[PDB]
Amino acid sequence: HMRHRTLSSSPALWASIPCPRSELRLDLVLASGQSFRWKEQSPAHWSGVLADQVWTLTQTEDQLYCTVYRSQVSRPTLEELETLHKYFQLDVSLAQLYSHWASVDSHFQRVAQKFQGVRLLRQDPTECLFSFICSSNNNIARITGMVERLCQAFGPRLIQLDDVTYHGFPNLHALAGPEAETHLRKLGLGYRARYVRASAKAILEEQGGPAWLQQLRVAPYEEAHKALCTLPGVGAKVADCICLMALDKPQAVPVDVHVWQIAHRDYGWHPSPLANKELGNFFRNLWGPYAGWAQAVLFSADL
Ligand SMILES: CC1(C)CC(NC(=O)c2csc3cncn23)C1
Ligand code: NI
Repeated sequence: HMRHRTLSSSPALWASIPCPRSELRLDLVLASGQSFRWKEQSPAHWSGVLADQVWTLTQTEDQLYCTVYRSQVSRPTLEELETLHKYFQLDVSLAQLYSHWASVDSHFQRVAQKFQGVRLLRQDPTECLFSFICSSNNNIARITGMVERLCQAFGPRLIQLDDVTYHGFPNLHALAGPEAETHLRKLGLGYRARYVRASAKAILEEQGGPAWLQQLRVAPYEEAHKALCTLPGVGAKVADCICLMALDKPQAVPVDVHVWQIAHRDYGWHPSPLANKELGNFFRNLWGPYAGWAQAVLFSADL
């Protein structure tokens, strides 16, 4: 009986954040393989869960409109609005980064002209870690399915809008239980079910809980990366995604075969674990300390 809001349907329940579409394009960020929890439930309107709350987001050329579902219905609070400002990292100027990258990279300049407003979300470490464990040998639509079924089966029910039931991301204890792997295989995760259960268990038992991920957020990149790579199902590529996307390491550059292809084809680059590391160093040396943000532009431009 509760329905997803549109800007038309519910004018009184939207706040706005001044946001040029050069600083953020929702449609190039929210289903571009960073977060797997946003869906365009009606045209130009993106709905998904942030913490214990559902949001719907839409934008004009100059304004980002948001509405939150929790309580009697009301507009987002200043605090809730600050959460969203932090999630999109809107303190950082994307126009200024784009021009700094273009100054040393003509390929980026060409490719970025049509793909403005591609920025990096600042994601919850737990959600990001388990989402990217599920991302091995996978595509966006299937990862999206696995994450949603995982949240339904293990996370707290938040609300229903139209036919969509929203759940919070599970805690580690929920993912670490004795039937968790078997249940996750029923939900279609395959071998990734093992890594989910075992990484939840590892963080709880060997690292002291989720405070450990917050510690990695403040630790230096190389230390964070090394620490993540001790987890089941987390190798260099996945660790770099998490570094970039959840641990505030903007220089982290995830290297897979697709980045090799681009580097070789579009940059003329020529040199395994060692060469993958060398390629990440190449892009840091070229673009600087926000190299992973630059790569996100190219990734989201290639989609
Ligand atoms: C396995 C996937 C479909 C999900 C993964 N996402 C990315 O690799 C990515 C999104 S933005 C960025 C910057 N560097 C890597 N990425 C591909
Ligand atoms: Ni060649």
